[PDB]
Amino acid sequence: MNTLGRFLRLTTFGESHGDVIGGVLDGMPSGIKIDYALLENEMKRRQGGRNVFITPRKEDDKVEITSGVFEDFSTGTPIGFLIHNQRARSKDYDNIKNLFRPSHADFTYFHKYGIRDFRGGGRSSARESAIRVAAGAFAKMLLREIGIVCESGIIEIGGIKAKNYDFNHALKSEIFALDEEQEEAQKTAIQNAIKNHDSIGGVALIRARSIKTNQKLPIGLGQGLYAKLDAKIAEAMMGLNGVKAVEIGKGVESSLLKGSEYNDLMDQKGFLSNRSGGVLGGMSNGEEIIVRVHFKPTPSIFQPQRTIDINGNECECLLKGRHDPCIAIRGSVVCESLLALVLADMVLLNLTSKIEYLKTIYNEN
Amino acid sequence: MNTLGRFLRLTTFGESHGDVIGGVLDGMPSGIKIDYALLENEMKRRQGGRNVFITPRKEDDKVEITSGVFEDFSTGTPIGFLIHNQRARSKDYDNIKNLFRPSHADFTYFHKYGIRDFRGGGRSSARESAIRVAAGAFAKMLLREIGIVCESGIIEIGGIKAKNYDFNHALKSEIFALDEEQEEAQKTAIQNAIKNHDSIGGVALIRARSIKTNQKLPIGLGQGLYAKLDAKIAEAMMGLNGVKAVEIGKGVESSLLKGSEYNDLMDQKGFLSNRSGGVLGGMSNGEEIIVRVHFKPTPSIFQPQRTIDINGNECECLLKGRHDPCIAIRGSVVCESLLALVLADMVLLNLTSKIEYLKTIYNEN
Amino acid sequence: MNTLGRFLRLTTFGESHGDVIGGVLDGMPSGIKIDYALLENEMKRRQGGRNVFITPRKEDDKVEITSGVFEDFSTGTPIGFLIHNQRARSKDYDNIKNLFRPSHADFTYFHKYGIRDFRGGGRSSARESAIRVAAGAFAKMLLREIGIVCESGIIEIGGIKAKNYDFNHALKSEIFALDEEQEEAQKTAIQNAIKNHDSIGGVALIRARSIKTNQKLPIGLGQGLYAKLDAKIAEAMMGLNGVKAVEIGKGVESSLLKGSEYNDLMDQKGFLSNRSGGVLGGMSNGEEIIVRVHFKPTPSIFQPQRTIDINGNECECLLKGRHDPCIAIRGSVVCESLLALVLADMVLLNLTSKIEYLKTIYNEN
Amino acid sequence: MNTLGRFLRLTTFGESHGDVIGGVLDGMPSGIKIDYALLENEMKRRQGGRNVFITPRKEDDKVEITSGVFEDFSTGTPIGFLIHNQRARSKDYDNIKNLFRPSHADFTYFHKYGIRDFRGGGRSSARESAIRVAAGAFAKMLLREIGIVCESGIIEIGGIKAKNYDFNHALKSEIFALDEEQEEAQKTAIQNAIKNHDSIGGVALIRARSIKTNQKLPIGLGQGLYAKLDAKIAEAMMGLNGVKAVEIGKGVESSLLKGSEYNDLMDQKGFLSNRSGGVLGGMSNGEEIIVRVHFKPTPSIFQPQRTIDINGNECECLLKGRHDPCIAIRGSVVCESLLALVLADMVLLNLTSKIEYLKTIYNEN
Repeated sequence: MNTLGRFLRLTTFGESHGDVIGGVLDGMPSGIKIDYALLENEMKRRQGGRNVFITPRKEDDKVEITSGVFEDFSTGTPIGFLIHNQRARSKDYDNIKNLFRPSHADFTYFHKYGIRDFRGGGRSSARESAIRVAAGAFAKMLLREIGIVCESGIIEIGGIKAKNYDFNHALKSEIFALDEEQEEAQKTAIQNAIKNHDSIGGVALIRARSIKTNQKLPIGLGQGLYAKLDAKIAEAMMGLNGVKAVEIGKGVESSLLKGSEYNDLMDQKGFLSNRSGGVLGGMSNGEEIIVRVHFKPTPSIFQPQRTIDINGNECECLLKGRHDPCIAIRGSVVCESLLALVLADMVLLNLTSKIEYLKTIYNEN
Repeated sequence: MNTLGRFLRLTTFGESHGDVIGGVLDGMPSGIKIDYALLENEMKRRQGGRNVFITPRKEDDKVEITSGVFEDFSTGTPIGFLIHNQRARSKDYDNIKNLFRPSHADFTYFHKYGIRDFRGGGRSSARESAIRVAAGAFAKMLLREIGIVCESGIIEIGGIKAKNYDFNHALKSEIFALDEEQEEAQKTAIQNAIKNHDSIGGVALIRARSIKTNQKLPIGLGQGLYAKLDAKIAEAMMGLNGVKAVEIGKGVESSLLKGSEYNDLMDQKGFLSNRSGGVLGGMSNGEEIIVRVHFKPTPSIFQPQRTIDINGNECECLLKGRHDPCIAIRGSVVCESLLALVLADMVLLNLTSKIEYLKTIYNEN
Repeated sequence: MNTLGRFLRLTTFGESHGDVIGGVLDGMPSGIKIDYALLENEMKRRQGGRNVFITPRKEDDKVEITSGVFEDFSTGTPIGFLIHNQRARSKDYDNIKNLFRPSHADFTYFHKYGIRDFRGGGRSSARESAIRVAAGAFAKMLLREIGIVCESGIIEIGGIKAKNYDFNHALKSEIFALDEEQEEAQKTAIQNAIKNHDSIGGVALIRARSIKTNQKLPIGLGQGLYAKLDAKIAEAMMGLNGVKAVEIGKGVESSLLKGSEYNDLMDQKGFLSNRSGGVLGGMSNGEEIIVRVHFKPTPSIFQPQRTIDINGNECECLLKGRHDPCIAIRGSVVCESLLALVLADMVLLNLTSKIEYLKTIYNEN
Repeated sequence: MNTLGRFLRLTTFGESHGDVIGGVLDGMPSGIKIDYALLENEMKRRQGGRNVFITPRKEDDKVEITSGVFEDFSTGTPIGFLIHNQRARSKDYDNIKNLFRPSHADFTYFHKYGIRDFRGGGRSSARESAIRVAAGAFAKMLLREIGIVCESGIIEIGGIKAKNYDFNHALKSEIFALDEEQEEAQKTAIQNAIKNHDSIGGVALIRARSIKTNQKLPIGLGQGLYAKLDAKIAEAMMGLNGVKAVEIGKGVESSLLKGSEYNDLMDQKGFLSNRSGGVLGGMSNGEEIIVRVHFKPTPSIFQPQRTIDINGNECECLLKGRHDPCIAIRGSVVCESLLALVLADMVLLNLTSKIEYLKTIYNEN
């Protein structure tokens, strides 16, 4: 299935090893101004921007809109776009293209489809995330029209956790650290991973809130029993390569609390606490949507690993060259895009909820 | 969205307050022997595992198949079914029902649809689960045809963790406990909850494994990039009311590990470990599929809670009577059913993967 | 696929031989007054609705809503409904029921699924139509809220064509004829079919219009390239058992005209000559939607037909009893319902078209 | 909705006036040899029918497959492709750019989305058709694996009907005529239309048969009640711009037949007639699938036209330069591709019908 979404539908050209990757976002309402700066900044962010960097212009990925946009405004038709990659030599990073790399999709792709076809160069994840972030930028444009914004950051790296969350600081951090007091320890874990030709896991925090200070998000986003908001968020995050767990609000700690401790009480303005993480009964309850995504350590490590080849014979996997020491970093941005796409889809699907919405638009608008 | 699944599609009548609930499971291949005994035992298990019970055919349950079956065999058309309940005279429990009970869906339903309807009977929940468990019975029947079974159990109740898992013991356990040596401590936690008129959270372990002679599940279940197996498992589980977190394999512990510690190695005999939880790159890798579902404590507690009514007036919510002290217990059975439904759907979608499959069914036909 | 529609989704229990049939309509906006009179009147028309009749209470089917309705108003959640039927014990009407009845689906069902079920009593159709008409009444209720109405009638029987159309006259006609000056000849054709134990085809005309006198329908109904309005109308109609062709507006006469003859024009509201049938470029142009549906003559005839049996041997199919001489008649009501369902679906999907729609609903609420 | 298909899913970049249009075909089994020659020839046939009589041009549209193919075999993953076209510098053959030409969805689009988009150039259908024919080739490659082929031709141009159908002859015919005896008269009609700056309607005949000389098609293709084969064929065809009616088998002639005349009787091995057009009960019956598609005369003609602009003001439509005199010609080729796409989709969906299919694929390997 190469399509994400029910009405705001993102479809991808899928896994490829060519110089061009494409995608199409359909369901965008018309009249939304296309924020090229936002789109461009999102693509830059995806490259885990750290210490020092030059104009992402010619330096990296450029998004080419081929349709659905007329004079900087969405037309209401599909927005097709192409992303062009490298084209000037390379380095290394590989091994034996006939063995299964541990913790990689090699084995399962081989058995499901049979046809080998395996090459490095961001293999799959990388490319697809570019499609997701680009699409998410459009979803963010839609969300902004009704005052919603999505943000993210890293709260954990190798078990070293953040105590306080500062999203503004994360944006400027080399590792999107949400807690400046735990950042250095976190950076150190990353350096030790690199030093030891190893990788390390991490945890990303994703949030959706109102731009207008503390004003509630729409209440009721989420559809029926089988397209609930938290369900679609989990589907989207867990679907990200490297993700082994997803939490909404209090998450795993929820199961350790008693009813009197968890239940979120309410007063006239809203809920008094947010253990629900913004989703109650499968629908947004107005409070901030809080999501935690757990990433396993990067699969590729420059270390000998026992595995087997396509013939079933034992061999050594030794992936030379540098590798991302912690995929959770770039991952946070992708999770942020995914939350934006899911949320925008829900904003659109909710329009059919009450008869008054139809009367307003048809008998008057 | 009242439909779950892509091909094996389960659609429900949704939330209701009547004596009859229904659903229809579409996509069952023809020629499957209907195991009424399985269906019946499944409806039993969803209500708990008390050592003292009253023979079936009465009180509750009793699934009425109205279509899709002929002479005890699936026809290949929609298998519609109905489940009745309620007789004459009950108990009580009902003091004002125009307020939003904390941690319940009343608030979001009201805002989304603007219609009060949250009535007695715990609102519903159990209703939908009856539909899911019944439907899961058919999915299980399908899966059995290719040597796949789904199992589940409780590994945690109020923080009391199980050290060793024995699924055969969980079946006869009053609280589906997987570790007999912690079961009493876990039962004590529930008892303390009832005494204090409170509730507690819990964690259920769901698993799928092969009964085939090779001991391996099919390899490659999971579809493309946006319908990955773990993604779909997370979507179904997290969509279960009460669930705030879903884990696959090593789950949340994955983020604390180094690549070298996590990666599952391979040798002549297959995988040496299974931290991936049987899902690699979004597709089953053959190993056992491991899922952990975290439940928040039961919402309904016989204690005073501050909230507001449907109009915004602050008031006291006091829910009289007895309530499920730990929904995780019954929830485990439902998760099991949902894994069966998701796995069965995937088994069907994978039939299109290789051209050789088409040739065998159409040419060797 | 037992579900019809994208947003407004009709799902059925499917073909069955029991005494109960059901379905569920998902996606109804909340706050719509349930028109129990309309629902009941629709079920009457579906049953031929000829002359002399008895109270449909102790005579025919009744629609029992099991969910999605509170205090006679749609709640926004799934509207499940059951239809109970059957009376007395049949006779024979067919000797060895192990053969494929000509023009019936026994042959394909047998090969697709390989299960020899086959149980008389209106077989496939009839039952499904009840569900379709019941669901259509809900769709009509939604369409009325924005001033849209759907109607139909017979314009041809056994080649006997109508020249003038009067939908009021069709409503009280034994054969829903639209031309009173052709009705008698049309009825005479039906009597001859019965006399000769044969059947005849017919052509139904279906139309959607704005309740307001000389007022246009919404302009722009239809979604993208693969969910165009005419495409979905065609899909729904052709899906009715017995339909062999579907026409929109000028239909098949279009292929006989020249541009200078055909080619529609405009002014400042909605095309004059309705040759488009209210659909242009896959979308509604505001004019009346005009659809013609061609029905083949009823398959079941009390005559000796050559055919084979489940084993291949040649045998004689003799269907005793009285059969429906012209399904086009009852089918005209179903097509009317199907147009209601499709148009309502489209009205809902269209709500996502302009960003101003979203702002009006979210920023002004 | 920019996606066609359920399992075999074709998604388009949609309407666009840039130098590139793209699409992606998802759901292709792996192991299918990519027949580049077929794809190229198909794109060639698409052009034929306008300014290409005898020795057709090819100095156009190149197709670039960007994914889902490795070593000339489908990999099982999405097959994304880009179609590069256009040449020369714009000059004449174009009128105003602020009006909705006569019988053009330009009027509907503005009301739906409200954007001054549009620019011209076959409006859009022409481009979408390129995506359809390219995708259709892949579907054909799949169908071939199980011996199925799709063909088409023109049976009628401006009233002049064909009496004998030779699909072989249509291939090398400048107007895809199926009857060489009526061909000259059919060409004259076009000629006259071109000379008078006018246009005429036409009818295309599409069919699918088993490649093996004197062989039956798979029986049972078609899914459930709401995804019947004819219903889906009807949906694809009617969705082509200009199509106003679709016929299956005897089509519109069916409503003029009596059961005893229409009903297809069965012989020792097959049906004695095929008035059903290969579809009985919504499923393939093994006989040839016959489809007739009616096209109105092209909206845009050189002759002076009238209608309305964007603001319902005053504008001219003296469209300079020639225009397509009969869209039915190029339309027949697109319908053929669409039939291939639907049928291939149906071939994949049918693999789920019998439990024996699952056992064969899973337990017999």
